[PDB]
Amino acid sequence: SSRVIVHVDLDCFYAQVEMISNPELKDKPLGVQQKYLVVTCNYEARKLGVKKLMNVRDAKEKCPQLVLVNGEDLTRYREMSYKVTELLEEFSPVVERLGFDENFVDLTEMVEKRLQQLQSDELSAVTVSGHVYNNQSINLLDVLHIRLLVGSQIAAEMREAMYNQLGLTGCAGVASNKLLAKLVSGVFKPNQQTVLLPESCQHLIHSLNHIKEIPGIGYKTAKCLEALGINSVRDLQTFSPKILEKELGISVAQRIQKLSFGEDNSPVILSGPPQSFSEEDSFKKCSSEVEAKNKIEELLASLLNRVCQDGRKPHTVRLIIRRYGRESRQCPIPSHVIQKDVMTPMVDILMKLFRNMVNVKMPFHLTLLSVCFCNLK
DNA sequence: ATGGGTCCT
DNA sequence: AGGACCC
Ligand SMILES: Cc1cn([C@H]2C[C@H](O)[C@@H](COP(=O)(O)OP(=O)(O)OP(=O)(O)O)O2)c(=O)[nH]c1=O
Ligand SMILES: [Mg+2]
Ligand SMILES: [Mg+2]
Repeated sequence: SSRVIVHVDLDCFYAQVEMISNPELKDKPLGVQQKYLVVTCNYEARKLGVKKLMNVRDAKEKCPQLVLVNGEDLTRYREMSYKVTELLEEFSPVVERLGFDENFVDLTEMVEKRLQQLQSDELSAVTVSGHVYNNQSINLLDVLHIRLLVGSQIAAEMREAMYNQLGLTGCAGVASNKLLAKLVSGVFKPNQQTVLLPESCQHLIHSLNHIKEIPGIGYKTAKCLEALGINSVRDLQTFSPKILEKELGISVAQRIQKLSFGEDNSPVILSGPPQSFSEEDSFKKCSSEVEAKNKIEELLASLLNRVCQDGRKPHTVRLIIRRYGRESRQCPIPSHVIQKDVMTPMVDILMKLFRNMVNVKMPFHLTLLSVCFCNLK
């Protein structure tokens, strides 16, 4: 009801992982490269004009000193990612992952247990750790301010444990819901944290300049909104609910308009172990079924290596292509395959899936291949 | 875009 | 299967 949520966001995650592995890159401008893309870079490269998801040409022209490491193989980032979520689950077991480098934790039971243990004089007494959003004055007689401040202390303990046990730096935002925790975690970067008091909530949401900056409003929704003349957070706040419902549907319209007021009642959900494992490769051109099979075989072998080490097994396989969005075909994995030479029965499954989507007697042009193990039991 | 993930329809 | 969203 009245919650205290923390959002944890690792600093330049892949680059942090690469710098830890090779402390020779730690003092140097660093970009993590995938194909032609600099997906992320350290804060030294960001100074020199390098931005995330920048073209490798644009980056090294903007920064000739820029060291590049290849981050196509996600193995090590994925491993570090789970170490961070496991560490946070020791604080409170209900930790929600968002991608590889973000976690939400509902701190509210932890805050209340800590509060129960303090005396009268000990409230006097309670102090923030890190920044207060908008430099708002704390009122220690306001129980909501008190609970949020205890939230900030837990957030700092979390960041200190991540640093002490894992070597990782990150930001945290503490607020009354997920939306606001996530929006506030980014106010001071890198390696800082911020707490949002209730009175400054409107200030945070109106500080955004693009409607797409709201988590939950993506590329297609934003473009839709733009067509409707909705550009600021206030435009969306004040736009006719009826016209919005008609344009985007009851569900999207009501959720995002709620989000435009800073309102978000979604619970922090326990992510637990993953729902799926997948491996992807992208390329300029694939036009031969023989090469496609070879491609699919490599993706398989990596997937089987992961299958596997978590211990539990997938009950369905999916193959995703991109021609020239995506197309896919899935089917169950036979139970005699599941109990785990698996490779040779597995590839024929995938090629049958391939040939259903791709008429191989007719010239084709693929730019992506992806195998997914899902429906784990 | 890359190389992943999520849940809903 | 596809389509939104998130990183
Ligand atoms: C958005 C995005 C992220 N990523 C990866 C690279 C990032 O290191 C990791 C976390 O993403 P982000 O948190 O968005 O970025 P970051 O941790 O690199 O930098 P920041 O300090 O601003 O938080 O996810 C992709 O590979 N492709 C993408 O499109
Ligand atoms: Mg970020
Ligand atoms: Mg990050």
